[PDB]
Amino acid sequence: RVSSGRDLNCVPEIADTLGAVAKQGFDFLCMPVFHPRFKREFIQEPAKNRPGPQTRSDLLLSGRDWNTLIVGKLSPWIRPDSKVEKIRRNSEAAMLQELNFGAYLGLPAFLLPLNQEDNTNLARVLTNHIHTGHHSSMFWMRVPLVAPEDLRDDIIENAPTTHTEEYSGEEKTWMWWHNFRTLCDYSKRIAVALEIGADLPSNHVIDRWLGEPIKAAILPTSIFLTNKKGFPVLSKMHQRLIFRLLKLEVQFIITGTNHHSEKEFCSYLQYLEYLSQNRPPPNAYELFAKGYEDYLQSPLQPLMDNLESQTYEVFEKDPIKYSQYQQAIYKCLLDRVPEEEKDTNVQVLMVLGAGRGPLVNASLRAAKQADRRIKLYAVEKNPNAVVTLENWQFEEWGSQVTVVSSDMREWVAPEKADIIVSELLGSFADNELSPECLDGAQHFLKDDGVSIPGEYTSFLAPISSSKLYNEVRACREKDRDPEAQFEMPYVVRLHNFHQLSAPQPCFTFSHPNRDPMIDNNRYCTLEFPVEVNTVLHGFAGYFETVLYQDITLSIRPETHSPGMFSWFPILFPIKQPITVREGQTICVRFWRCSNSKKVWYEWAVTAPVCSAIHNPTGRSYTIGL
Amino acid sequence: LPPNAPACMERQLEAARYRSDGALLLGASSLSGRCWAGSLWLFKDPCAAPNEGFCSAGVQTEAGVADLTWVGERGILVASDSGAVELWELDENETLIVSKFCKYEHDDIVSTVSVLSSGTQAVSGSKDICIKVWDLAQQVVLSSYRAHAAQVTCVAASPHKDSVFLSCSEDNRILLWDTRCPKPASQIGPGYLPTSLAWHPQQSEVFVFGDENGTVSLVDTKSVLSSAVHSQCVTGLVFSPHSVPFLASLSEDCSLAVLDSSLSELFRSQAHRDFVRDATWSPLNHSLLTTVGWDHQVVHHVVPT
Ligand SMILES: Cn1ncc(-c2ccc3c(=O)[nH]nc(CN)c3c2)c1-c1ccc2ccccc2c1C#N
Ligand SMILES: CSC[C@H]1O[C@@H](n2cnc3c(N)ncnc32)[C@H](O)[C@@H]1O
Repeated sequence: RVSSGRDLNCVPEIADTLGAVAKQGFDFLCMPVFHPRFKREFIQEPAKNRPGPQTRSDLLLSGRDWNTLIVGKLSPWIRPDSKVEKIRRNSEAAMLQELNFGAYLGLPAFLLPLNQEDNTNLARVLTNHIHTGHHSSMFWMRVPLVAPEDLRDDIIENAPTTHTEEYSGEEKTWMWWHNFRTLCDYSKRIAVALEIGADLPSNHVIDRWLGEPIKAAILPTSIFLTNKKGFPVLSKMHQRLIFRLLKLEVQFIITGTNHHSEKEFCSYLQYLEYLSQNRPPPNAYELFAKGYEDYLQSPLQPLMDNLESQTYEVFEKDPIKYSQYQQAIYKCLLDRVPEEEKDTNVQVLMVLGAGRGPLVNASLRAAKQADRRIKLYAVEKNPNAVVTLENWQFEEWGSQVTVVSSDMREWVAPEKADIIVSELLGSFADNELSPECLDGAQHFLKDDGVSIPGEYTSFLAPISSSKLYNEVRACREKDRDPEAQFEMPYVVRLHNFHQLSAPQPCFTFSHPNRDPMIDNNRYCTLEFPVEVNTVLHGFAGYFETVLYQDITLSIRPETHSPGMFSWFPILFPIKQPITVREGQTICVRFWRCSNSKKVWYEWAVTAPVCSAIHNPTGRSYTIGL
Repeated sequence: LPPNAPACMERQLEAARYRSDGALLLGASSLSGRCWAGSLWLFKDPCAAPNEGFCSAGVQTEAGVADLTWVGERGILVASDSGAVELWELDENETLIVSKFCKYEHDDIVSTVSVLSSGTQAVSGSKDICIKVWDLAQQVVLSSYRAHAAQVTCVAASPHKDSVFLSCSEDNRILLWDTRCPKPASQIGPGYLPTSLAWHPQQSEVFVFGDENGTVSLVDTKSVLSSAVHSQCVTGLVFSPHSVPFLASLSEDCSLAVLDSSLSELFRSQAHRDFVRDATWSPLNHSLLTTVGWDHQVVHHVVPT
């Protein structure tokens, strides 16, 4: 199912028009709330005293219909940025009048054009309207992929069209939108209605709108091609853009008259439905991760906090993750116990942080298929999960598994371990203090003991996403620093965003750590080449870990463990967006800081522009030891 | 009260044109209220308009009338809000106004329309930034040009060159067209947006244009004279049928003005209380001038020659 609307600039009768639009298959209708030719004076007489009514009556539709079926449109004659002063004054009052009438109707959306570079006064009037009451109405800024002047026909003899490429000039429409929303202070109610043209611009121009709050895509009937049976279709390049937009789940809008007069008008809409049915269904991961797109979550701190029951259930609904663990345990048992010692050598396996025991079962299945004997310890400090482990141990595992309700840093093991297994990793690898926990458990690991995982590495990548910046921005709380939300990471299924560079390794830890002077503090400087123009809002974080030899877990996209639902990426924001030109290098600095009580991250951008140092002294975010 | 003629005429009178014998053609739009549509009217008695009960013929259109013009003596070409250009024709008895064709080719409101010299073709402009040349006989579009970058405000055909016509848009361009050239458009040179165009009737290379600021200018193809006639946008410019013709200018300041050859003011009428939309000179009495506006008034001015 595709949510689509019909754009019209001519509505004789609302009841008749809306009924025809609905019977064609549309969900909503874009129409003007005043007559687009009904120019109205506000200052000079006698035109200002024109008798009413000024427009249609609100009684012509039910309140439910205005709330869900109608999208308002600003009148075309309203030019708040006209160079003529009288035209500005009348446009300012008319824009307030039309906007206020839409809010009066409870309309869910209002369309406003971005058809030129200077919309400064248009932004001021809209910003004034946004701060005049408490409303949730959306404002769709109608902006084209290609400016009209850049797509006009080369039919003016003394004013030809330029043929040389203008890499930045071809991106002028994004600058129109960027400056407008920047003047409007990134208002959550201001979104983009991207208008698709007949000739798509170069991919970089289309990639500009990655991460932008696109809520609607406008497809003129003029761009639809014609097949053999006379039905409107799209070029393969247009189809490519439609599929990317279907992932953003934008609402499509059909504008223009019927240019395929033989076929009925619902032929355009049926083709959008056709393209939508012809795409791969949710592939396991996308079936699990749908609903969490761009949803900010506080990173779990399973050391400082005790995880709830259903949080462990989320961990356990990923068999691919634990079959990797089982395979890592399987290979390790064979490498430590030769065949002649299969019956005499019993390996001491210790699960450090067992939760409800998925690693314990994976260890048991590993020893079975490896045909080796193991003695199992299930260490877990969360006493609520220890209840799950001990009922398991009495009913199934038996004396082979020894449940230990203790912190692995304080537990006095009765013997040393051949293999320690742990799952203490977060989205940023070490952000749950897995190094600190395994360092404290290292003493009861044998001199030749194996730690699974053996090492892990965190990756960072600069991203562009005005929506995620706004989502972070909306996390201000009453009784703390007004900017604290920008100095803490978030676990989030990154969706509407643009990754500005290939991710690069940040922090790495090895276990066991034979080094005599163990220091988990880190300081890493990264330089990210950027081959586009964009606006930096934060850095995405991933991780890779080696369970054993070649068996790995990874959420790093280029090496993402195929079919693994566990772990969304992490997001480190920055207080202020940073403009980045093509060819410039984004240089970020990251510190892993710690004391006896807390561990935290600090980060700063040093190129092309310096940011403030974020989360200094962990004032806004720490990870409890 | 003719047959199939609406009992009530729309308030916003948009266009008024005389034909040879002196009958008055009227175009009206409903720019407010429940229904937004239009109508066409024929008044062989100009002093009876706008009263519907004393009209010669009338008919209703599905949408508003943004602009119209005669096509000969019985043809009526209409620019509809629906994106369609419509052609209506009077029957033999001139008591009905029947629709000839209704073709939806523009993607937005059709704002301006004009008939070329031969009377067999017409050019239209619309808010969809496009300009189309029409074959009135085949009821098809011959050419669709996209030279402008904003909405087209006005298109005016050359009086005697069937391939030449003017156009102005809110992209600040005034384009001289000639379909005989491989690139038919040619720009004529910072000022304010042009809003109205009028060829000179007795000079092939001379025309006048008004801007959004109230200035009427006199232009030749190659080397300017201008006068601030209005305090608001200049809506229309119509030359009189005299040997040395006068120039009637319209504006949203609710005022009519008549200018001589040097753009100097000779007459002034503030009889209208709303916008002044069209003006047409009587062919019978060359000194009489009729204007219409959104105040529903049809004023017959006596212009002192
Ligand atoms: C918010 N957050 N921070 C870390 C985690 C997480 C997720 C998976 C694992 C895991 O699989 N193993 N281990 C750990 C910790 N060591 C682990 C930690 C979550 C989490 C919480 C509930 C969910 C519910 C639905 C969808 C996603 C999640 C996410 C996400 N991603
Ligand atoms: C699988 S999520 C991490 C698991 O390890 C446990 N855990 C984390 N840190 C420690 C620790 N220091 N000692 C014991 N269990 C721990 C958590 O309580 C959870 O069950």
